[PDB]
Amino acid sequence: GSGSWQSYVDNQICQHVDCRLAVIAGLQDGAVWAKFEKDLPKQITQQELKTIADAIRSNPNSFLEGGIHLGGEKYICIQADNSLVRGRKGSSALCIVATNTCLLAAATVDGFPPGQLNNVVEKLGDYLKANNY
Amino acid sequence: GSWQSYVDNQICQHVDCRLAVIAGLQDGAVWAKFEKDLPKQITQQELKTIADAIRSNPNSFLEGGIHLGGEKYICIQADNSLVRGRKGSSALCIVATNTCLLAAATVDGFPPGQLNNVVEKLGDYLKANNY
Amino acid sequence: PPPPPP
Repeated sequence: GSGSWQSYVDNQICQHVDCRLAVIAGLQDGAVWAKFEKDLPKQITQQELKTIADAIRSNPNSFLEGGIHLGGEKYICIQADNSLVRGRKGSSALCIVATNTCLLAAATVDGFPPGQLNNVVEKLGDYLKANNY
Repeated sequence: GSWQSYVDNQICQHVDCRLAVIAGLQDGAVWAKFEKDLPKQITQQELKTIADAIRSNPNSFLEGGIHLGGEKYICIQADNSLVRGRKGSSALCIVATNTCLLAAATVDGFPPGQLNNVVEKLGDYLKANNY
Repeated sequence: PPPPPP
């Protein structure tokens, strides 16, 4: 009851994987509910999040044209559908999920197992969807 | 949506409520509401009156009662952020943040202090980000 | 504004 989104992101995502970034944002407007970052070239922006939210909801295939832009970095898409987008930049992995109302995204540090990242993000997405979030 | 699930699954799990409502403070637009055997539906008009009163002249609640769902609560505490009332064995707690109005009332005999804690903690969550 | 985490 009444816990902060920042605590939730830090706990549910960032304590479970070695992240370069982690963000929970609103699916309508790309408004950041909470985010954590390590040393990104640029801060994650509302614009970046709105573009992702709009794309995953309207045309996930669109990520094949130009990639996935977050934190001033470009990830090349490896999977795209309405609920799940995955990409890679070098040995860093990105996983993005859409629930009813939010977008969840996290990218790992170079070399961290992508499968762990994906499982954590996707499990948390599922939990949230089951609670109507 | 998410607000209705929050009310049902969180607030109403931790408080035995006769009613709960989350509303916009500026227009009294309902984000989510729950009702258990109220005489009438909670209306935007009821919410707008409360929003206006808690913001402008909270002493107005002593004058005009607190009207929700066709029920009348009698005010026991009033300031700009927090209004409390009673009707029989039922307690009402109302909180205003910058942009939201929160209200819940208990079923007969449920601890008012739990009511107040839950409502007030949700107000705090919102005020933490200036909502 | 979003509700708290479930």
